Amino acid sequence: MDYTLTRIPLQKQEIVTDPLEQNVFMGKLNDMVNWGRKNSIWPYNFGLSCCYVEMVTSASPRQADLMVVAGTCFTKMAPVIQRLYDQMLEPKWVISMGACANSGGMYDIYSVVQGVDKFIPVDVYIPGCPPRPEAYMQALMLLQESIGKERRPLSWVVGDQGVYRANMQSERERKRGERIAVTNLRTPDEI
Amino acid sequence: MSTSTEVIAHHWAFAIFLIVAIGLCCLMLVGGWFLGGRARLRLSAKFYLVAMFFVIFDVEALYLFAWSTSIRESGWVGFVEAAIFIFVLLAGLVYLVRIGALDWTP
Amino acid sequence: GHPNLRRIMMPQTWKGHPLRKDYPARATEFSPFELTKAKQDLEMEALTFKPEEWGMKREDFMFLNLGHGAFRIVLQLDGEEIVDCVPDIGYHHRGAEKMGERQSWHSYIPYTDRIEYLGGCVNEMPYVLAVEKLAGITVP
Amino acid sequence: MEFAFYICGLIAILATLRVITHTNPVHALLYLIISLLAISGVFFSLGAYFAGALEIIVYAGAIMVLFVFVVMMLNLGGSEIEQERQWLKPQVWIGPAILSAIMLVVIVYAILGVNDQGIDGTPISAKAVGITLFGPYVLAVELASMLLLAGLVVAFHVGREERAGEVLSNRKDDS
Amino acid sequence: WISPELIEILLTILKAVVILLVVVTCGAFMSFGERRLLGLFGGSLQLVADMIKMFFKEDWIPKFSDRVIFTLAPMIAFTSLLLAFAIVPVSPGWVVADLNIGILFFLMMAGLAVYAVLFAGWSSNNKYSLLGAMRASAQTLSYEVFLGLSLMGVVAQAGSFNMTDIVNSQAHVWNVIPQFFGFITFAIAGVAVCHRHPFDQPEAEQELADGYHIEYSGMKFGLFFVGEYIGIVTISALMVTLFFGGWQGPLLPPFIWFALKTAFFMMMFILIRASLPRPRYDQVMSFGWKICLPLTLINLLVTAAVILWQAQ
Ligand code: SF4
Repeated sequence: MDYTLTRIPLQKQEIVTDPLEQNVFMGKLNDMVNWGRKNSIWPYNFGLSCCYVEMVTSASPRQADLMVVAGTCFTKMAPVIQRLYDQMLEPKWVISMGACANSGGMYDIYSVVQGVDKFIPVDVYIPGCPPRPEAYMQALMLLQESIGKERRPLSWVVGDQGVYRANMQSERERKRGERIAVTNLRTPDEI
Repeated sequence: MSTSTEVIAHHWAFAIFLIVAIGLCCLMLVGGWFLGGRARLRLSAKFYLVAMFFVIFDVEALYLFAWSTSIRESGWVGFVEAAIFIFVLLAGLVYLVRIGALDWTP
Repeated sequence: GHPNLRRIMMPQTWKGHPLRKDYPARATEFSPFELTKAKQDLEMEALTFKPEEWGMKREDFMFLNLGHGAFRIVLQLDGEEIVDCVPDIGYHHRGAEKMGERQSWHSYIPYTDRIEYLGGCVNEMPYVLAVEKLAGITVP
Repeated sequence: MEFAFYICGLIAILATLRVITHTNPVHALLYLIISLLAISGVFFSLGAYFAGALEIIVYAGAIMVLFVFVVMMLNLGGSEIEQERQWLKPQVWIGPAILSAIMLVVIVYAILGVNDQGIDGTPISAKAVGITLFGPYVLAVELASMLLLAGLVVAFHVGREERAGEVLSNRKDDS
Repeated sequence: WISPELIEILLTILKAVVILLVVVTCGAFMSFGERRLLGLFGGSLQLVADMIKMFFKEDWIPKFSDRVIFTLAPMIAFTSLLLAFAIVPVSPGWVVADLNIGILFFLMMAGLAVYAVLFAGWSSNNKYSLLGAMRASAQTLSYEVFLGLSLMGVVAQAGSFNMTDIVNSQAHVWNVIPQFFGFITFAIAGVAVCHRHPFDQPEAEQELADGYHIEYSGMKFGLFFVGEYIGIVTISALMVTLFFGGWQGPLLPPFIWFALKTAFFMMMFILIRASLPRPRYDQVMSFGWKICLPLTLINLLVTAAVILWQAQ
């Protein structure tokens, strides 16, 4: 599969192939780096209104290399979100909980930013008013797969200084067979 | 000494242990820095009080450090002088308790 | 005759009045330039702090912003002991009333759930009862 | 083990020289800590094991701790003196250094000419220091205990706040 | 250029590197076990994965701070309690420091350990972290003031500082049963100096104070973590070799016995972590002065009296 390269929201992205198909020691060492980043993921759960309390039932910044934006994107708190995003250190990943972080999410009104997609890049989205903790966990597995298939610069001195994000197959196309092949459901008149 | 061919081995092991622990920490910090890729007021006086308690009782402790090695070479007169040393030490300690310097009370 | 009469739900750099009928109840285009102005303002909030707009008394007194929900509360310090405080609110403003002027009588029920998330159904009770009072409905 | 003594003495001289002519006091205290470490290495090189042990246990473990406590406590950064840089000027630095160099020259003239058997091995264990310290020096340890008690009493009497809280402003004369 | 003396000294060097690597590995294994047997109230490769992540992260140096002491505080927190382990014997012929001052060196390392917290508080340009480092340093001073006396109990019972002399004076009875007060005071002092769980986050009782562990990222915070864990495992090793039988056992090999007793102390530390809740700051100070220091002074007096009573 093919990747997008980001190199030094308004920047340009181009869709190229991975540089590992062009050395054999670099291939396994990059695999070990991606494995280490995938297995040990430290989250920074941002404290917002009513998705943050939902994932409570499921640390300080700059040691957590991952931000989970939970609640509604208020215009007063959006600079706080971006500032806390630039606090964290590369590599960093973003998981959006709820419709309010993906989009405006039932609030298309003056005081709500239409998602954090307007100002920070998001790696994984989760749809819907408050998602279950199992949905957050499955998003963690999906992002672990995305991190495990990546090509980041191993050092800032020697090597290609560009980040390669993989074009994953979308979950609606992958799970299309098991979703369309659903015949019957339980009636809502029982428990 | 540098001639007993076993304690000199222990000295070499001790020095190499120190320098290779320092080198391991330095190389760990070097690996952290190199690899990864880039992108008025005043505290109190109670802290001073407890640190002064630490240093004063630490010197009054180093006296017992020296005493504890020669505790059997010295006789009962050494026990008597160490007993009155510990007695005046505990008198100062209970003075600090009863006055109130030793409590925090937030 | 009102002390420190200022905006409490919206920031001070807000032009219009939201609950007025001529104010459009839609999210406008998100310009990053305005967000960078607000980020720079947040960077110099403690540097250019003027305790006269907040309704504060102007050497012990130290002014700090102390960041259930999350909200800032400014604090005036005599050492550790605290003498004045104006809790800065409006950081969680969703415009429930202005959307109440937008949604119908039936589509506003989730918005009545989302004002207090721990209550929920308790919070959609009063809207439903007032709507039934408007419609003249006596429920069984 | 004389090479270790020479290296420790040289880096102790250099460390205290950087202590004297530094701007902010935290790095000065760090250089004094490594100077005390070098002095302890000198102590170990001369068979005074208990002396170097007490040097890093107490002198580099309690005194510098107290200095760092005060520095980080009243939030001094060397300010309002470090903008002057008065000790990096000839009219302040030339005079007293010349006077102290004259003192050094006459005292090392006094050092030379003395007979020298030389430093030998046979390190002085802490057991012998314990025997002597609680032998002919009973009054030494009792009156040093009273000395430490007196120092504790004085610095408690002087360096107590009598106010409340773990944060206090630098109010003039404490109201 | 092969000579038997060169072979012996190179074998001693190899033994020193082996014991260093095994104590670092066992500290990391303590970290992995503290992750494992806390959740119940192979998986070991997550440790290597976490190390790989912390190696392959962008470092931070704060633009208002100074580099040298900010990067030197994790050096202190790691290596001070690392070289505190050099004095501990694991076998009749597997020690790396047979010096005369056998436990005073640990006292030097424990005295130098507070400079890591102090330098972290000063270098981290944050007044809340500075206040938290002040509180933590005050705690570890007030609880390390009696560490020396709790160890002088064992030294007075044995008669010398050297660890071989301790483990040879424990040849008939282990030191835990004549000096249990010294044992509990040394355990509490070792927990508090190491900044373990009951004496952890002293900034929790205040909101103008934050932890000194903040403003570090990546390998510096990782160094703080592994330095705390080598400190707790060398405190376990010191406790067993000073109160239990150092490498002493009926049938199993001496190094196997020492490792088993050290891990036994590690599981005891996990248990006391799981059991005792966090006290607040005021009883921590009140206990660590009022109950801890007179008790170890009285313990020293009583052990002096009993070793001078049976003086033959
Ligand atoms: S998606 Fe629902 S639960 Fe989550 S922040 Fe929005 S309104 Fe709250």
